[PDB]
Order: sequence, then C-alpha cells, then structure tokens
Amino acid sequence: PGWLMQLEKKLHSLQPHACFRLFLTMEINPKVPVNLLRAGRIFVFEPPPG
Amino acid sequence: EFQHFLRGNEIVLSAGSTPRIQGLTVEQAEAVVRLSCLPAFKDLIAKVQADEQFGIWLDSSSPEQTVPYLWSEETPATPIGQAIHRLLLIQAFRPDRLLAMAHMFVSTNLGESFMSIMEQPLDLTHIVGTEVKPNTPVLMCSVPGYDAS
Amino acid sequence: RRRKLEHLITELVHQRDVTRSLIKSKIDNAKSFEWLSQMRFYFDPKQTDVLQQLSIQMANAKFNYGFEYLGVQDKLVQTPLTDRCYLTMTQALEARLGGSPFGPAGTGKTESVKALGHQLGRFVLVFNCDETFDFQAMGRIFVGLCQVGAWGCFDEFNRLEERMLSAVSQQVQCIQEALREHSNPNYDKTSAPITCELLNKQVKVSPDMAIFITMNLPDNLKKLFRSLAMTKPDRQLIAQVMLYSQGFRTAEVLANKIVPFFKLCDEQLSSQSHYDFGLRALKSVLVSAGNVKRERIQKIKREIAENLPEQEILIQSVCETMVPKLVAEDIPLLFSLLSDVFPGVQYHRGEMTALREELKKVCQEMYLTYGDGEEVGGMWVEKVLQLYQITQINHGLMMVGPSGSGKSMAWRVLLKALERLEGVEGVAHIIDPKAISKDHLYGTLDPNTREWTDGLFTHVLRKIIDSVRGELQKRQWIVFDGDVDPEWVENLNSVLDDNKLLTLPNGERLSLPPNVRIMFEVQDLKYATLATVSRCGMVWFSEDVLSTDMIFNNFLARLRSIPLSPMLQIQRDAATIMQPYFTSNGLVTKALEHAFQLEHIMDLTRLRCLGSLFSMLHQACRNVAQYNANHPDFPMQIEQLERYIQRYLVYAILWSLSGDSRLKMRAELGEYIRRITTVPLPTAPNIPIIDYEVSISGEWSPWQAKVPQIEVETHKVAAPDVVVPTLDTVRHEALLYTWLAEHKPLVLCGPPGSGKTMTLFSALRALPDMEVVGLNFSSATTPELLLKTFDHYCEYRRTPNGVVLAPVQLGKWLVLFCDEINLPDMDKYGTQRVISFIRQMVEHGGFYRTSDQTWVKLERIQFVGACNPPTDPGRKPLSHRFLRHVPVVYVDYPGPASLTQI
Amino acid sequence: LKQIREVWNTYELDLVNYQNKCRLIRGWDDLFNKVKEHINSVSAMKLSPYYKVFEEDALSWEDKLNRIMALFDVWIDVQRRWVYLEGIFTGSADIKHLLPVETQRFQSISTEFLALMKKVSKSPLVMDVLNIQGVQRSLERLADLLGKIQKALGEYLERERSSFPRFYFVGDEDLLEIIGNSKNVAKLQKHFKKMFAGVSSIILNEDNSVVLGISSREGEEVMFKTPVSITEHPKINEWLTLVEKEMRVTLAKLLAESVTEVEIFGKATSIDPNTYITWIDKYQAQLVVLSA
Amino acid sequence: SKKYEFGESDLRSACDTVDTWLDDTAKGRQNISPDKIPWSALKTLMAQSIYGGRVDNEFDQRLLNTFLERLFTTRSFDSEFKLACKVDGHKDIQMPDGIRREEFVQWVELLPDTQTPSWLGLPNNAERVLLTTQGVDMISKMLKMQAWMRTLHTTASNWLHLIPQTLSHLKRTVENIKDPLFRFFEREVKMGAKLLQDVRQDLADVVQVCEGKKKQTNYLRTLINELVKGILPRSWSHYTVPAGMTVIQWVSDFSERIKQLQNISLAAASGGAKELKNIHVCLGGLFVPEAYITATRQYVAQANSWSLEELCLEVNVTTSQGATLDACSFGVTGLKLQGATCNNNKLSLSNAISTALPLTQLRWVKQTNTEKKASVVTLPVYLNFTRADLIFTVDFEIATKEDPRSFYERGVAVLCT
Amino acid sequence: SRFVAWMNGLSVYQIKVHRKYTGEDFDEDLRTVLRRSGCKNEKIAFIMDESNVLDSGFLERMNTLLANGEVPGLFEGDEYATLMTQCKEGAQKEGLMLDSHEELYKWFTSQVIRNLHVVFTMNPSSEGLKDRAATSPALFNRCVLNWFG
Ligand SMILES: Nc1ncnc2c1ncn2[C@@H]1O[C@H](COP(=O)(O)OP(=O)(O)OP(=O)(O)O)[C@@H](O)[C@H]1O
Ligand SMILES: Nc1ncnc2c1ncn2[C@@H]1O[C@H](COP(=O)(O)OP(=O)(O)O)[C@@H](O)[C@H]1O
Ligand SMILES: Nc1ncnc2c1ncn2[C@@H]1O[C@H](COP(=O)(O)OP(=O)(O)O)[C@@H](O)[C@H]1O
Repeated sequence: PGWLMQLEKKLHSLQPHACFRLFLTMEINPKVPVNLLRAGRIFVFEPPPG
Repeated sequence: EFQHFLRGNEIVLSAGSTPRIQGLTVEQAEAVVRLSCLPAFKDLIAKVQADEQFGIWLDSSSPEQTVPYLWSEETPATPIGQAIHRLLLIQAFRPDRLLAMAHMFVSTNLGESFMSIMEQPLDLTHIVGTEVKPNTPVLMCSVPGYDAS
Repeated sequence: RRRKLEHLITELVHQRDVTRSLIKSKIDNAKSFEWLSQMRFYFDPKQTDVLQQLSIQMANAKFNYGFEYLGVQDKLVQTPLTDRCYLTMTQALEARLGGSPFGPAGTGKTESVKALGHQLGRFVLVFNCDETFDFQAMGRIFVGLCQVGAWGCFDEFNRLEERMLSAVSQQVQCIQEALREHSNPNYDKTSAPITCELLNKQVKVSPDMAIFITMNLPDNLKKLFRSLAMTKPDRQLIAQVMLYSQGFRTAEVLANKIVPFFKLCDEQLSSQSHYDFGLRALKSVLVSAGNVKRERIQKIKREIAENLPEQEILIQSVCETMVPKLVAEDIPLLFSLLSDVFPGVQYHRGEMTALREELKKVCQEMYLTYGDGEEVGGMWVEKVLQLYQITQINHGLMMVGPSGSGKSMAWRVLLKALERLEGVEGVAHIIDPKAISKDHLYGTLDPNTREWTDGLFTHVLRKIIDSVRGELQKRQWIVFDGDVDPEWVENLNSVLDDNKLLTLPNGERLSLPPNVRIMFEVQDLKYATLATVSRCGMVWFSEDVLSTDMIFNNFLARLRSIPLSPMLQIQRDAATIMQPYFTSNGLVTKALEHAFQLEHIMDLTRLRCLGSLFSMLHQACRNVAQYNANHPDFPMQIEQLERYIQRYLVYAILWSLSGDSRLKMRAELGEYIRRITTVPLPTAPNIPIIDYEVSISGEWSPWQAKVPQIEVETHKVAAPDVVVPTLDTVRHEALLYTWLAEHKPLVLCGPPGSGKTMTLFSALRALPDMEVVGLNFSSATTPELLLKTFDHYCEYRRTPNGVVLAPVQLGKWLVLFCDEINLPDMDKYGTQRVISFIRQMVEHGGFYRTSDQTWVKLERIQFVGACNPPTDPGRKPLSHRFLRHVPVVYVDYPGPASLTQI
Repeated sequence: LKQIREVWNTYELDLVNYQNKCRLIRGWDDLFNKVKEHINSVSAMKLSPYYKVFEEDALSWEDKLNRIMALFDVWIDVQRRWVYLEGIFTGSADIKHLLPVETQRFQSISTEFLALMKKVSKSPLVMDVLNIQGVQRSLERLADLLGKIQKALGEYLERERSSFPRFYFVGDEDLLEIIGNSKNVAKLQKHFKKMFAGVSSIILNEDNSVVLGISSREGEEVMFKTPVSITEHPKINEWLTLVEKEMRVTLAKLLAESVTEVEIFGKATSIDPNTYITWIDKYQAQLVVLSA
Repeated sequence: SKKYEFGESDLRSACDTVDTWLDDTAKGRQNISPDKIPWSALKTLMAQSIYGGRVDNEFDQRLLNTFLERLFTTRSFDSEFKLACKVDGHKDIQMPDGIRREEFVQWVELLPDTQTPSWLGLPNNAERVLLTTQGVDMISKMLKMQAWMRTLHTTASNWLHLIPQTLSHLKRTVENIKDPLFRFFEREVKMGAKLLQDVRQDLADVVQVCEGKKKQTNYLRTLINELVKGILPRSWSHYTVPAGMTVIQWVSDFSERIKQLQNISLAAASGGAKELKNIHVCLGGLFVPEAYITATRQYVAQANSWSLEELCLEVNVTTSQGATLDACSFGVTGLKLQGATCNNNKLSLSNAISTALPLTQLRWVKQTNTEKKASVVTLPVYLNFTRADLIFTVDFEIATKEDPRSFYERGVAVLCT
Repeated sequence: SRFVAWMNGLSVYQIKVHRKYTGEDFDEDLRTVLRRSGCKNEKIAFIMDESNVLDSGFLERMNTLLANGEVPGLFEGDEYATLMTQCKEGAQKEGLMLDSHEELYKWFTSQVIRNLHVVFTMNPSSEGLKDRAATSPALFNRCVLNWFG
C-alpha cells in the first residue's frame, strides 16, 4: 500500500506520451489506498458461476 | 409508494394476521396487513378472497411476468404506475422473484436494452484506446481465487 | 523416574489404543493406509551418519531424527485432534510448506507444535509475540533458524502490531519462498545451496527448518501455509490418561465426572477476571490430586493398601485449589456443583492445630477476634490458613478483597504466628507502587555516564540477596500494598514465574533466595494482564469475611487497654457502659444497617463510619477525663458518667453515620434513632437531635445556647474577619475540634462557597499549636508537590532510630490543607498518585525517600482537605482504601435563617 | 543583543566524574536548545535592516555559534561511542588477546581523548573549548577512528557468529561475554539455555579443561563417550561445535544400546519389574520413550 | 455453515497428493486396477489435511466426509455411476465414460446450461431463499442511499410504549436455592431487568433530548448517531444476536423476551419450586439458551440420586400441546425444523423450508451406555437463522425410505428463531 | 480592556504565543511578569486569550497564581537568588528593612497581590468552558465572570 501510494502520487506528474497505458492487476481488499482508487479507472472481474 | 417499498413495509402492528387462503401463509398475510395501510390498494383481503386463480399465481415458476390487478384504484394507464404497483405487490407475495421484477421496473422505465450491455462480456480495446487518458492507470480488481491478467 | 514413568504410560496408552482399535479392524497388509497413517519409526544401527539412523514417517514424509538432547520435556496425550494435527503438519512439511493452526486460545496449538518438534528431535523456539516481542532480535533469530536447523514457532501472530506484523510477514515470506525451492523437480539435487535475503546477505537455508504460525493471516502467506482448525481439545481423554498415569484406578469414571465439572464452573459461577477453568488448571488439579493420593498412601502405610476413596481425593484437590479464589458467594454454588457431579462425597479439611494455637496466641495479644468454626472470626481464620497454604506453594501470592476486609491484619498475624512457631524472624517491607515513579522503583541509567542507580525494589532485593545481616535466617516479605496495572508489573513477570530471576537494563541478573515472597494487597484486580494473575496463585477476601461484631470487639479490646492509669480506668468504666450497645444488635448496628439506604455523597464504607464513631468515643473518654482533672475534689462520678456516655454515644452515632448528608437524611436518622433507642432523649416537638450537644454532667443542651449574637467592628466586614456565630458554625467547630484532637485526617465536602475553608480556619484558631500550609490541588498534580512542601516546611531529617520528618518549628503540628483533594486527575488505570501517596503516609505513617531509599517516618504532620460533591463536573470519586480513614463532613449552604443571622 | 554577551560568559561544561577517574559532559539540552535559540535570534536580528545599533555585532558571534554547534554535535557522538567502547574493552580480560590491533588502536584513541578531557577540565568554559588549536579536526579524527573500530568489532562479531550459528540466538553483550570471558567457565552456563533446548549446563572437569557431558536444568545428565577437550581446542566456538557433535553421536549410540535392550522386553510374554525399572533408570527420558 | 475459502491452493495440494499416492501405488506405467487405487489415503487426506483443515464445526466435517465417501469410491470406475443421484427427482447425472481427458472435457462442455441447487445436493428451493436474501439486501442498499428531532422523537416514543414496563425482579427464596431451575431463572431475570432498566433510561433520555430539553452528552450523542443510522447500539447487545439486525427487529425481540421473563417471574411468584418445571419456555427468548439445558440436566440429576454425567437427552415432538410433562420431560417451544418434517417422532425430507415443531419435549434418561441403531441422525440446534452458534444436538429417527447421508448433505437442522 | 487598563495606569502585558511554545516558555513569561509586578512596584494587566492557551500546564500555573498569590516551584535556585536580589533592591527602594529570605518573599507575594490583574478573554460557552472549569476552578472562584454579549 505504501509503494502504491508512492506510485499514485508520482502519477500526478504529467506523462506526455499518448499511447502509454498502465494496467494494475488488483485484489479487492480495503488495504488499498483510496487515492489510487479515485484517481484511476476501475474494472471488476468475477468468476462466472456454475 | 417508494416510501412503503423501502421502509414502510417494515412497520409493526398488533393483529389481523388471520390466514384466509390455505395457499397464503402467515408471513404473506402479515405483509398483506402492512400493504393494506397504503391507500393505493385500500383493500387486499377482499381481493384475495375472490379470484382463486391467484392461488395458482402464488405457485408459478415465474410469477412476475403476469400479475393480477389486486389494486382497485384509478387506472394506471401510464406503464410506470402499473410497474411500481406490481413491484410493491411482488414485494408482498414471493419476495424471491423481487429482483427479477426489479429488472422489469427498470426495463419499462429505461427500455429493454439498459442492462443488456453488462450481460455481454466487455471488450477493452475500445475503452482503453479512447476513454482512458494516458495519465489514468487502469485498475483490474479480481475476486480472490480468480485472475484477470 | 516418576516423570519417565509418566511419559512411558502416556505413550503406551496411545500405543495400546492404536493397536487394538485401528489395527484390529480386520487389517493384514503392511502397506494399508490404516497403518501408514500412524507415526512409524525405523531404526538402522548400521548407518554411519548420526543423522541417518532413525527415520520417522507419518504418512509418506521421511524425517531424519535430529539427535538434539531435549532433556525431560512433558509429553502430550495423543488425542485424535493431536493425531490429525500431526498428520496435517507433516503433510505441510513434506510439501515444503508451513503449519498454521488456529482456533481459540487454550486448545494447545503451541504445545502441539512443540510436541511435534520434540518428537522429531528438533530444537524449537516459541515466540510469545503479544507485548514482550523483541522486534530487533528477529533479524538474527531467523538466520539462526535457517543455519542451525532449528524449528521455530509463533504464538498468537495476529496479536502483533501491524507494522511489526508486516515486517515479520515479509521476512517469513522470503524464508518460506526460499524453502519452497528444495522440492523443485528440476532442482531435485542441491548442487548450489539455497540462499535467502534476510540481512541484505545470502544466508544458506537448511532444509530441516520450518516455520509455524499459530493464530486466534496476511495475504503474503495465504499461498504458503496449510491452515488447521484446533477449536476444542479432547479434555476427557487427556484427563483419563493423566489420571491413569498418576496411579488412579477407575480413571475413566473420574475423568467423565471432572471434565463436565470444569465445564460447569465457568457457566454457573459468576465470571471473574482471576477465574481460570482451562485445561492448564485441569492438569494442575490432576497432578495435585495424584500427589494427595500418594500422600494418603504413605500415611496409611505408615501404621499396597489400594482401596482409598478416589473421588474424595479428587474433590479435596479441587477444593484446595478453587476455594481461595472464590468470591464468598459462589462457595454454595461450587459445593452444589460438586454434590451434583459427585453424588454423596464430602470435602474433608486439614486442621493444623499447632498453627491454630499460634494464631490464637497472636490474636490474643493483638486485640483481634479468633474463631475456629462457625463462630465469629471463623471465616477470617480460614482465609489466614488458606494464605499460609498458598505461601508454601507459590512465591507471588496476591491477596485480593474490597477495602475493609481483613487482609492486611491477616498476613500480619500470619507472619507473627509463623515467627513464633518456626522460630525464624519475619520482616515485611510494605512497598507502595504508583506513589513512586516506575523509574525510581526498578532503577535508571544515565546515558552520559552508564552509571546504574538501583530503584526501591532493586535496592531492597539486593539488600536481601547480600547477606550483610541475614539472607536465610529471616523471612523477607515484599508486600505491594497498592493497586496494580501493566506498567511496572511487566518488569516483575520474570520474578513471579518459575524463573525466579530479575533482569536489569544494565545487564544484571538477581535471583531471589527461597525465603522471599512477592505479595500484593489489591482490591480491584481489574487492571492487570492475565500473565501476571496466572503466574501466581491468590486468595480472595470478601466484605462478609470480616463481620462488624469483630470490629466492635477489637474497638472495645483496644479501649480497655492502650491508654489514650486514671485515663485507662475512665476508658474501662466507659467501655463497660458502651458494651450493651455493641452486642451485634440493639442500637449501633441497627442504625449502621439503616444508614446504608440513605443518600450519602462519597458513598459510605462500613470501616469509615465505625472509625469515626471510635474516634469520637475516644474524644468523649478524654473529655470526661479532662473534666475529672478539672475538679480535684469530687472526682467524676460513675452514675453521672453512665448517662453522659449513653447520650454521647447517640450524639456520636448521629454525627458519624449521617455526618455526610443533607439535613433531610440527618433528620430521618434522628427519627429512626428515636424509634429504636432506649436512652433518654431531648423533649422537643420537632427540633432534631442534631441540634443538641451532650454537655458534661449528662444533659442535652441545645446548640442555640452557644450562639453569641455579637456585633462586629465597622472597619472589618471582610472575609479575613472572624466568623459570626451561627448554628452550623458552632456545631462544626466542636465536630472539627473532636476530629483534630486525635490528629486524624479530615475531608470537608460541600458546594463551593459554603464555608469549608473558613470553618476549618476558624476551628484552627481554637487550637494554639497548629500551623497551616495551604496547598491548591488541581489537575496534573503529582506527589512531588507534597515533597516540595515538606522540603520547604519539614527541613528536619534526623536519624536517631531512623529517618524522621518533622516540621521546622518545635512543638507545632502542620495541617496540609489540600483544597480540592479529589480534583487531581485520575490516569487511565483508575487511580490517583497523590491520593495513594497521602493514603500510604497516613495508614503506614511514613514513606520511602526516592534518593537514598530509606523509610522516613512522619512526626507532626496532619492532613485536612476540601472537596465538592462528586457529582459536580470535573470531580472524581475518591478510592475506598483512602476514604476508609478520612471521615467526611457535608457543609451545605446556610439556610435563610442562618443567612439572616450572619 | 547584550544579554547574549552577559550570559555566554557564564556556562561551564557541567562535568561529572567517571568510574575510571575521568570527566564527562552531561549538559546537552542547555548546550543545544539555548544555542540554537540564540543563533536563530541573532539571525533574525541581523537580517533585520535596522542594524544601526549592531552594525557589526551579530556577524562576530554567528560564526562562534556555528563553531559551537559543529564542535558539540560531534563531541556528543564521540563521548557516547567512546564510553560504549570503553565498556566493551574493559569487561572480560580477553579482548586484549582477541583482535589485539583493535585493542592498541583503542588504547591510543583513549589516550588522546583523556588528554582532551584533562585539557577541558583544567579550564572549563564554553569559550575555552575553542582556543584549542585543531580541536575540531582532532575531534572528527577521533570520531572516524571510533567508527572504524566499532565497525571492525561488528564485523568480528558477525564472523564469530557465522561459525557455530547457535550464537545467533544470544544477544550482543551476551556473545561478547561468551567470546571474551572464556578462560574460566563459570558465566557461559547462563547462556546455554538459549543456545540449546534443555542444555542448561556442561559437566566440566576438575580443572575445567575437559568437557565430559551435558546436564539438564532439573538435573538429568548425559555423559559423552569421547570427552571434548578444551585444553587442546581453544577458540571457544570450535569446542562448542565439538560438544554439539559429541552430543549427537552420544545420543545416537545410547539410543542404539537402549533399543537393543528393549528388544528383549518387546518379545517377552512375561516381564520382571525390577529389570524394567533398572532400564528406565539407566537411559535418558527421550531415549527411553523413543526405544519404546 | 461458514463462508470458508476453498481457493486454488487446496486444489493444487489435492492434485499433488493424488499424483504422489497414485505414483507410489501404481509403479506399473499402464492400467493398474479399479480397486488397487489408494482410495482410503486420498479420502483421509482430503478430509483431514487439505480440505478439512479450514473446517471448524463438526457438521461441516460430516458433510465433507459424506461428499468424499460418495465420490471417491472404486464404484466411480464403473460404467454406470450417478454423480448426482437426483436433479429433478427422475433426472440423474451420469458419470461420463472415458480414459482420457479429452472425453471428460467434452462432457463438461456438453453439460446442460440449466443449473439448480439440486446439482449440489441442496434442496431445490435454496435458490428461493437466496434470491429473497439478495432482494432484501438490495432494498437495504437503496435505503442506505436515501430537523430529525421530530422524526426520531415519534419512533422513540413508539419504542418506549411497545417495550413493556420494568419487570418484577423479585425472585427471592430461602429453600429453593437447591433448585437449579430457580437459580438459572433468577439470574436470567436479573440480567433482563438490568438490561431493561438501562435501555429504558437511555430511550427516555433520547426522547427528552429529541424534545430539546437537555444538552446531549458524548454517550448520548453516539447512541443517537447509532439510532438515526438504523444500526443497533453497541451498548445494548449483551446477548447473542444475528450478525446484522435493524433496531426495530432487536426492539421487537427484546419486547418478546421481556414478556417471557415477566410470565416466568409471575409463575415463580405463584409457585417457586413446582411451577418452573411446568412452564413452557422458548429457547430463542433466552440470553443463555444452553444454560437452560444445563439447568434442566442438573434438576433431573437432583430429583434422583444419579450423577449429572449419566444422563442422555431424548427428544419427543409431541403433537399440538399434549401437556403430558413427565417427571423428566421439559417443554420447549419455538423450534423450527429446516428442510424436514416430523410426523410423530420420525423425520422426512421436505421441499418446504421452516417446518414448525410444536411443544418439543426434552427428557433426561439414565443412559444405558449402548450404541444406537444405524437409523438415526444427529441434528444441530442453532440459535439464529445464521447457523454460527451451536446450542446442542438432538438425535432423531428417520423414515426407512431415506438415508442419513441425504439428511447430512441436504442441510437439515433445528433453529431456535 | 486595554483602554481601561491604560486609563487606570496599568501596563498591559500580553503573550505572543506560537505553536512552538512549551511549559518552560510560559514559566519564563510568568517570571518576567512577576518580576515586573513584585519588584519595581509596577502594576500589570496580564491579558490573555483562550487562543493564548495550548497546554493544561498554562491553566495549572494560572490556578496556582490566581489563588494565594505566588506560584510555588516557579523559581529554581539560581532564579531564587536572582529574585531575592531584585526584591531586596525594591524593598530598599521603598524603604523596608532586609531581615531574612522569608519576609522578603512575603513582601514580594503581597506586592504581587496588590499590583497584578489577570484578564482572560474567551469565546461563548461550550463544553470548553466546562473543561476549563474542571482543569482549574480558580477562574470560577478567584476570577469574576463578566459576560460580554
Ligand atoms: N479478627 C479480626 N481480624 C482482622 N481485622 C480485624 C479483626 N477484628 C477487627 N479487625 C479490624 O478490621 C480492620 C482490618 O483492616 P485491614 O487493614 O486488614 O484491611 P485492608 O483491606 O488490608 O485495608 P485497606 O482497606 O486500607 O486496603 C482493622 O481496623 C482491624 O482492627
Ligand atoms: N493433547 C494435549 N495433551 C496434553 N496437554 C494438552 C494437550 N493440548 C493442550 N494441552 C494443554 O493445554 C495447555 C494450554 O495450551 P497452550 O499452549 O496455551 O495453547 P494455545 O497457546 O494455543 O492457547 C498446555 O499447558 C497444555 O498442557
Ligand atoms: N459566619 C459565617 N458563617 C457561614 N458562612 C460565612 C460566614 N462568614 C462568611 N461566610 C461565607 O462563607 C464563604 C467561605 O468562603 P470559602 O471558604 O472560600 O468557601 P469554600 O471554602 O467553602 O469553597 C465566604 O465567601 C462567606 O461569604
């Protein structure tokens, strides 16, 4: 979580490149800082039932 | 109607929970007693006394596609009023189907395509190409025991 | 040999059970899993290597028996839960994983892991985590685990702080990840030793190590540890095996009767902090029962006679351990449960008649009450005998009971009786924590010098250890007369337990000799870690243990002796008259019981009103003696003295029992006395008895006869002007004169501006040899203020026979008027330092100097304080242990008549 | 700004006596907080443009305060490290033989530091620590020497701990007592309970030169088949390794003998209680239960 | 019963165990045997080490053992083998024949898209209760996504009126202490009276502060904050409560419990030692239900001279209210069977949940220390609808048609509320 | 307050408190104000705000000062000697004799009583007023409360 906070506060610095995307595989737990959660786009993946 | 839907059905009362229909149980009867206080029906015991077909509707596999007009008020020609009354009635009888009926109340209020996108698996090739700024990190949360990489 | 036989019995019972139950179920193949699932040993005496001779297998995992010399470690009963725990742990080890049993505390997770480690012969280390965890040591301890080949363990890992938890989790994740590589199919042969990063270096990881984490786990370890649920041990089987190992016959019946009994004592009995009915207590009870049975066998054989009633032995062992811890109201509950599970067996008790005679002889000279059975004092003597029994077992017994229960006198009498009987001298050091800083209790190192300055406890312990005068000819009893909390008791842990050694921050070890007991005299027991209360036995005192009749008997006995010749004669003639009122019925005790249902500020205590009554009765005795000395001819007549005392007693009981309540309760108590008394009373329509005084020659003179209507001079109408006389003023004058003649501490509780300070000062003009020192207590007030006051006014520290603190002026008594004495802030442990300080130096008449660690005695110091009603915001109630000595006075606002007169 | 001048002529170094007949400085709060407050005050005064009354009165003392800080922040560290190293080097009378070069280096450092201590104690004054020529540079030299010798001590401790890794369990001062106080064995036995499981003592010879066996805390004993000789194995870690190896081999041999004896009990329809009791009394508890 | 974690690590461990044991047994590279597979080793290792490690309660272990025993026998190698005995009663799931993974994968991909809880062995109506819970949760979320002195005052006064007045904490005696039932009921009444007094005082303070008559304190402030959010105050829960309960439900339950305790106190006042046994108490309205069982056992052992540990429980579901009440029989009401129905004393599987048991009778018979016939089942008696606290276990006979394993894997139980 | 203090001939004293104030800084300020009040016979209107309060030690010192004059333990040995020097200088300035330490101290206390006035300025009543009364009751007994609406 601390290094993730460091990453998210670093991300506020502008990255001029347009095709650069940063995908972060994630676990659904409250220990993640809320700052990154609010800053970046969120997707949720679930195991289909059956 | 919404106030009764959210919390108005959780009120407390003294008596009146007598069973009338052998197919209608005590919890359903007590829910009827709650729903009776809403003037949008003004009577429910009398309606279920007649129309024995209601009992069959009480055991249907999907008893939300077709629902009898137990409310006896001014005609809800607008589909929204009919949908919300039927949704409250479904909350009364067979609450398990509620969610399914919930979908209907959304659909008739937003078209029969509103939630169809979520049913189809997503394709990120359009989401990350345009809708995602290069400064925004795309987080992919995964339920424990599953990987989205 | 006894422990060896116990281990063999424990092993052979399990061997027999496995052989007859799980092998005789129609099994004939040596490769069947019903046999392959057990713990098999294979010995090859031809293998040259020491670590290749004994191979131990559980299901399919092979372990080489590390030939560590474990000494004699207690074994564990192989319950089916223990069997499945062993199987799961070995399966985790074979897969190069770690075992993580969990469940409620007390099911034996750490013990099971340690027993498994010992079974394979592996030096195992358990880390208690919790509070005593050494975060610094882990960096080298993990390397030691990796290189030595030890086992390692953890205890309540979730009880560790989050940051240390994360750091240790990262370290153990690295270690376990390195351990996972020994089972790589491509890396099956270890050409290059496996290395791990612990201290920024490559550390070789021995394959024989492990890590176990017992919880009550972080996402890092979720993929590396095999969990295991240990929620309930098989108590019945453990009890049966332990009783069988002790020689008990019909052990299964005894276990089936005793396990539910302990499952009841935590359900029917009222829950208490010190109540422990876990498996550890059961094992202690069983070993005590075995010892008792062997003692019975030896006693019978000294007139293999194996026909003793074993249920009687079991209940005797249970009682001798559980009775002292009861709260004096669960005793009928405990005996009812015993009669329920054990149908028709009675608890017989030893007598110790020599100690009974010693206690009787000691109590006869201390003016105490002694009783052998159901008579008065029987329960107190039983508690003293229980204290003696606990003395010979542990070394850290802590007697507990509400203020007013006879526990201090109990151990004083026990010490005197043991000195008389054993012939060895007895010395007791009454150390009072929370009045001295912890830094000055154990000692401190100045970082700029590295000089070790020992504190009070370390000093006295070092004096005991050094045989300057005597280290074994006496019986040192370090008594901690003060409430406990986990700030200083944490350093005393290593002394209470079996270690019997105190470590010091300067790197020193002090082992106390086997003649010192660390006793505690507390009343709450509500602020203490379970480790402290579990490392030492205790006896529980109760309010009803000390009856009021014994209080009255002690007062009368100390009145007929101890002169306040002619003075003692007048005391005896008065005690004879007051005797028919202390008969456990009649006047005094009926009023005492009736006064406990009245609205009293600073809630009453039985030992406070009685102490006030005794003090004012002593004042009456010295007053009637003063009157006798006033008239040489015609001395004080007995007939008039009878009717003087009979009414002064009513005056004193009214002003002591209802002396801290509004006029309504005083009038109510007066009416109750009118209803129940038999002595003559003033004949008034509605005037309460509170408005009368028992004048010499025995008359109810109205207080209004001592209200001189005076005119004050014009220029002085201010506060420093003396009081204008009124009923309340001239009544509190006599009351405070009575309580200040005997040099007793006082408390005046009342609404602000009522006149407490003014009344006290006006009373202090009547006394011509009392100096006043006004201290203003407030929040963040600590006993250092009193020390500075003494340094300012009590320069004397002469040592004729010990350090004595005396005021500078000769022949004068100082009164330290501590205004707002209940205002000092109460810390998060429910106590006040200054209150405890002024309680110890009043009850014990002195304190300890923090500089030279010496017992300084008070000489001419007295305490008076002012207060406000405890319901007032910002005010906190005073401790009962302090309120017991100080009689409080409720000075309400003057009435309209009083205001008009003033 | 005058009050600074009147007050700075009054501070001594507030010296205390030492166990080895020395002098040490204890006052650090007054010699740090007051000095930093004064330097902040003089900076605020001089940077104020109205300095017509102190045109040249603050630059003359800001450098003095900076020198005070620069000397004292190293002086405190030198004092702490020197007293710690003195405690280390004047404990067990064997560190003079273990790393003697470090011993003589610390001897020279202590000689110079005691010369400085005598110099400051002879003329104690907060300015009389500035007139010493080269006091600062000698102070950093002493700090560097103390740091290097402490680092060498740490490296030696790590090297000693790497051999016989059981030393990883004990602390630093305990390890120092173990390695140093090794000529006589009467203080090692209080650390054996944290290096092994149940080994609370060692059965020394009459003249404590040969180790014959191991004793438990309660009193159980195991006697080595081949005693470990310290008179032929110095360098304590080596004969400790020999002791542990002999413990393993002796336990193995005793277990072999015990199981050979038990094989008689295993296949016997009857049994003599006295023989079983004698066998129980012969071997150790763990060996007995393992034999069974 | 608990939301365990059965992630991929357990599957990897099971695969490793299967590999190791199959390789050890089958040294021959080709077909070994349908019977020589170490079935016992695999069953025990799954049931005790890798899958049963996380199992806390005994009944979940029983369910896991039932699944492992049904699935991991040599009969699975037979051509005909029902993986699911009955889907829609007549609908069965056959074991796909094959010796290579491709045909098994093809079978998996050809599974019918219809899926019902009957595939899992659960009753076919479990989806109904699951959907009901999901709908209730959705309503709760929407409510959570939706001055107030007046709003709170009316409902606080309604709660004050609904809760009965202070109960008669006057159960005092001198020769009935020897009666365990009197002791248990006395402590129950004392606890109920204390909690009722505290709740009544707090609610009166809330009512008066909602009227703006007194300055709220920190304790009152946080109590009001709890009340307005619709969350049960922490300071009120002194007995076991379902995890998650609105204050309305807790208030109604507390009113019912206080009514029951008032009736008990009135009966004790009428009698004191003979009427406490004849009372018909419900186990759901008691703060410590298992203490009632213990007290009943104590009273039964006290009436005779038998030891407490020599008694065994026996359950009779008497029809309606026979009011037999033998010397050892005790009447408990409110118990509900889940997924099963009893005619006289024998169980039978049912498709309707929450069957009510009228006037359960608990007898303490001096056990003969014998093994019961293999035609009975052990049912748990939980306290809440969330089976997270065990009170005791009943022993019930079953109709000869069904088998105990069906009862075990179906999830039948006894609920006190 | 400042206006009336100047118009009464009282030198107004104030505490310029920042976030770095400690107990010792307040003790030094109190020493200065006591020296100005006792010695030199200068009347002082020591005015302070609730914003001029940061620690309970401030109110403890105020409780010790407002009641019974002098503050016990405020002066250390060196400070004791200094204060004795200034107070003996002031006593000989007035004309009183120098006899012993005790009577110089009592003259200093009397001068402080006669030549010092402490003014507190606070915001309207809240729980802060209750807390302030609890930590120090002197401002409810020694200090007269004048509401200023
Ligand atoms: N037989 C007796 N045994 C003990 N105390 C007795 C007896 N008869 C009278 N007393 C009186 O009872 C009191 C016992 O007080 P004790 O000092 O033992 O109490 P404590 O609880 O240890 O004290 P504290 O309340 O200060 O903590 C004394 O006043 C003593 O005189
Ligand atoms: N199988 C067993 N055989 C004998 N004693 C046991 C067994 N299991 C637990 N105990 C006893 O239980 C006591 C407490 O165990 P403990 O180590 O505190 O477990 P935990 O640390 O998990 O609470 C131990 O003193 C031990 O003697
Ligand atoms: N003769 C008297 N009797 C009773 N009260 C008086 C008398 N003379 C003065 N008082 C009042 O009693 C008060 C005592 O003040 P003080 O001692 O500070 O109150 P307390 O100490 O009770 O808080 C004075 O303010 C005065 O108004």
